[PDB]
Amino acid sequence: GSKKPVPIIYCNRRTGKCQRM
Amino acid sequence: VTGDTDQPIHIESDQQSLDMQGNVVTFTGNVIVTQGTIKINADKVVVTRPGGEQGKEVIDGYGKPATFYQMQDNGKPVEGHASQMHYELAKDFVVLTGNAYLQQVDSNIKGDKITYL
Repeated sequence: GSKKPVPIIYCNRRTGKCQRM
Repeated sequence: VTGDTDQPIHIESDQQSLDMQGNVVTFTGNVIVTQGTIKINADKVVVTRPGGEQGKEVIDGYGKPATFYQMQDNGKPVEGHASQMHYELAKDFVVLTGNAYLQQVDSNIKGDKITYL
């Protein structure tokens, strides 16, 4: 199997910020 | 959208509780996991990460009926719902639990305890 992931980003509605893992 | 899964997943939550090491990122308080045109709605999502590898954690969320809604880009609207939802970049298997009903364009996987062979 081939693994092709993506940069998963955590977003917070409270502060309005998105921090990529 | 062209390719949803080809785009970076966005976990929209009100509470971002990130462990200092990064062992676990707790998402609570109505979580909206959106991927392209797909919109998943849960209440509690637990993303665990040993620390280091990024792009493949484990989308494990439950609580509110996790619906699998998608805008009809093909004219056909996607609909789904369960008590627990699971998605992974490597493990391409939607493991749902509790009143699990999911169909892609016409069908997909439905039951309650979604288990494979």
